[PDB]
Amino acid sequence: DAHKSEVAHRFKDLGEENFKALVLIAFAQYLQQCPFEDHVKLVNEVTEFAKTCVADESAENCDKSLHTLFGDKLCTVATLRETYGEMADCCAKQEPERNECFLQHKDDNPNLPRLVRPEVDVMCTAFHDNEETFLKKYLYEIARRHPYFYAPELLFFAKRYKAAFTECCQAADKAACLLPKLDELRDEGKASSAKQRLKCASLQKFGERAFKAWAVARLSQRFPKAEFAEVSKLVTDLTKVHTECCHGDLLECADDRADLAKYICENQDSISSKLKECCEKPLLEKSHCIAEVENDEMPADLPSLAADFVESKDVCKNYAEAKDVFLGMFLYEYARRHPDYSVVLLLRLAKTYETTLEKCCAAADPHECYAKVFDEFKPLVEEPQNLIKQNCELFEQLGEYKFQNALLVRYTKKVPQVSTPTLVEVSRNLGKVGSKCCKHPEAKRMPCAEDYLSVVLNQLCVLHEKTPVSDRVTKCCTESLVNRRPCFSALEVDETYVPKEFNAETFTFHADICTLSEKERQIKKQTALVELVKHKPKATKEQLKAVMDDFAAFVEKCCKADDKETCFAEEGKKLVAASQAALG
Ligand SMILES: c1ccc(CN(Cc2ccccn2)Cc2cccc(-c3ccccn3)n2)nc1
Ligand SMILES: CCCCCCCCCCCCCCCC(=O)O
Ligand SMILES: CCCCCCCCCCCCCCCC(=O)O
Ligand SMILES: CCCCCCCCCCCCCCCC(=O)O
Ligand SMILES: CCCCCCCCCCCCCCCC(=O)O
Ligand SMILES: CCCCCCCCCCCCCCCC(=O)O
Ligand SMILES: CCCCCCCCCCCCCCCC(=O)O
Ligand SMILES: CCCCCCCCCCCCCCCC(=O)O
Ligand SMILES: [Cl-]
Ligand SMILES: [Cl-]
Ligand SMILES: [Cl-]
Ligand SMILES: [Cl-]
Ligand SMILES: [Cl-]
Ligand SMILES: [Cl-]
Ligand SMILES: [Cl-]
Ligand SMILES: [Cl-]
Ligand SMILES: [Cl-]
Ligand SMILES: [Cl-]
Ligand SMILES: [Cl-]
Ligand SMILES: [Cl-]
Ligand SMILES: [Cl-]
Ligand SMILES: [Cl-]
Ligand SMILES: [Cl-]
Ligand SMILES: [Cl-]
Ligand SMILES: [Fe+3]
Ligand SMILES: [Fe+3]
Ligand SMILES: [Fe+3]
Ligand SMILES: [Fe+3]
Ligand SMILES: [Fe+3]
Repeated sequence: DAHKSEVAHRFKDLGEENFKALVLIAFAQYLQQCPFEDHVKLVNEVTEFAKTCVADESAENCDKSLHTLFGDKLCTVATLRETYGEMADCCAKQEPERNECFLQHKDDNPNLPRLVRPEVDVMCTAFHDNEETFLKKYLYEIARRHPYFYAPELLFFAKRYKAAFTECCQAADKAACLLPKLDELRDEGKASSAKQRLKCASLQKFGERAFKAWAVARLSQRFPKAEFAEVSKLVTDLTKVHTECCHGDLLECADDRADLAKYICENQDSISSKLKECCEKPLLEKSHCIAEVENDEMPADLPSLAADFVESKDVCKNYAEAKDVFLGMFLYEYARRHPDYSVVLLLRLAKTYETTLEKCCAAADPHECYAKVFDEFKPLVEEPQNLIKQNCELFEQLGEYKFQNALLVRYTKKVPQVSTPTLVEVSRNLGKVGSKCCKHPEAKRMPCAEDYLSVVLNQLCVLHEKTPVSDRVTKCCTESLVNRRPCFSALEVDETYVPKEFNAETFTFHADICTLSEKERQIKKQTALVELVKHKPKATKEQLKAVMDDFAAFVEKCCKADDKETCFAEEGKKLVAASQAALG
């Protein structure tokens, strides 16, 4: 029906190197606790066998589906019963139940130590002696910690990491080049892991119609020179894709992804003209590239949306004829015109239209009833543009670090009850969001913000369901996609909070504060700022500036000083004592 040998088709399709790396990521995600060692033979054997099928597709065993091959290898591991336990009982089953059985014993978050990043001298020296082992061991370590991370995407990050190593490992200050590049693409790797978990939960926590409206909006921004009927074809295929990808089967998700890229690339002309570099790329990178394509230009003279949606007499019956399709046509016309909008803003608008149409298409004079609906959109539009305008001018006046401290005070007062490391991690993340996004002009600021906020805001919510501390954070995390952010933006100062018991040790500073990296230094300052607010919640902004002003003096005096360890302990007891009286 399909190819005679699946393994051969994919070996020639991918190439040996991509095949080897991808086979290893798959077994790494399924047998996370086995030594690096075991996987390298497993991949070698899988790769020896695949080559025999490239030579002869009618050779031994080459006609079994890759799924069969995959489980067959998993069950040859002899430690499977002792190390994986009930995961070995899946071998008692036959296909297709066996694969579906291995599928649900993938361990979302297993118990592995956090990888400690060795020094730049020792990384570069290791990358030289054995490039292969260095890069593949780290692929194994990351895949065993991220079992649901799409394998092709993990391979793309590994190739970027390799690029950093090949370039920065032959420089004068290797660390000056390597470290920012590993921080950038580790935060990127953490941000992409979060997008993947968010979308899958979004699928089911808000509904398919909410999801389907999301993708209608997004696809209309990306492809404005395309018909609503092409867009809604693509929305439907994409929902199939995401549904089997979130389910977890790598092969099933990758086939579905490739077929969609092949379709998109055949029907380029009716879709978008920004699409020729991705379609000349190999099968593996095709959908990767199409996923990240720039928005096509909007058709030049587009009419006002008020004809089809306000002034036409037929709106109320075209709507009631097929309510959702009409709302999706509203959504597509509004979106193709506004790639400067966040998707969720466009969903607020379509939902506001919708709420106005059920009210107004019951009236006698509906056109009279809804002639101010388009007026209604504009404060919805104004709200996020303005808190962006406001927060990017703050960032511009304070620089990243001082802006992050502004946010620390803001969110500690809003939600005092949160752990102080978490307050620091999130206010540090938001400041990086402002650094990334405020470098766009206004026309691209709102998509940027939603792109990064939605992962920060979801990582915050998965953390909260685990260790709950605030009902007002539970509220916002359980609301509709469209109300998630405006809920957070509406959190006010907890005026029911009781100040924290003052603890002396938490505001004393030893001699290490000088000998620390620029990062760690800031972290310990920010940790104390939080605990200062947690103890002085009704401190004013000016009082706080005095307390942090005198503190900053206190470090610069007892760090240029010939005796460090004793100016800190004495000029600090005075600071703690002066601060307690300045506040209160
Ligand atoms: C890792 C992380 C993020 C991305 C997203 N990519 C979109 C893109 C646009 C055109 C062609 C391929 N990828 C942007 C980008 C930046 C740097 C490298 C690559 C890349 C290189 C090879 C394969 C896949 N990606 N990609 N890719 C890999
Ligand atoms: C702590 C950083 C260690 C150095 C990086 C190792 C370079 C090769 C790694 C291959 C796969 C990398 C995928 C990382 C994604 C993530 O950070 O979640
Ligand atoms: C024992 C064999 C198991 C491994 C089988 C090889 C499968 C390689 C991974 C398939 C994805 C390749 C195409 C990517 C699809 C896409 O996202 O465009
Ligand atoms: C990783 C995105 C899905 C897989 C790629 C299949 C073909 C490209 C799809 C382009 C859609 C661009 C918008 C982002 C996807 C979304 O709406 O969630
Ligand atoms: C066939 C495409 C579907 C189009 C549906 C358009 C509906 C517009 C209303 C916006 C809904 C987004 C918010 C979801 C709220 C919810 O379902 O709880
Ligand atoms: C400008 C980004 C960094 C700012 C850090 C804290 C303030 C975040 C609020 C700004 C963006 C809000 C709009 C997001 C998308 C939407 O809800 O439509
Ligand atoms: C478990 C973690 C709890 C963290 C909750 C504290 C709130 C931190 C800030 C998140 C809201 C940011 C989005 C809107 C920005 C704004 O208007 O301030
Ligand atoms: C009740 C008061 C207790 C004593 C408080 C002592 C001072 C704590 C200061 C911690 C905030 C650090 C501010 C960093 C700003 C900067 O780097 O200039
Ligand atoms: Cl093919
Ligand atoms: Cl060399
Ligand atoms: Cl050499
Ligand atoms: Cl990092
Ligand atoms: Cl996650
Ligand atoms: Cl999403
Ligand atoms: Cl699989
Ligand atoms: Cl490229
Ligand atoms: Cl009229
Ligand atoms: Cl219609
Ligand atoms: Cl407009
Ligand atoms: Cl625009
Ligand atoms: Cl009118
Ligand atoms: Cl917490
Ligand atoms: Cl602006
Ligand atoms: Cl977070
Ligand atoms: Fe060499
Ligand atoms: Fe890429
Ligand atoms: Fe009129
Ligand atoms: Fe959001
Ligand atoms: Fe001490």
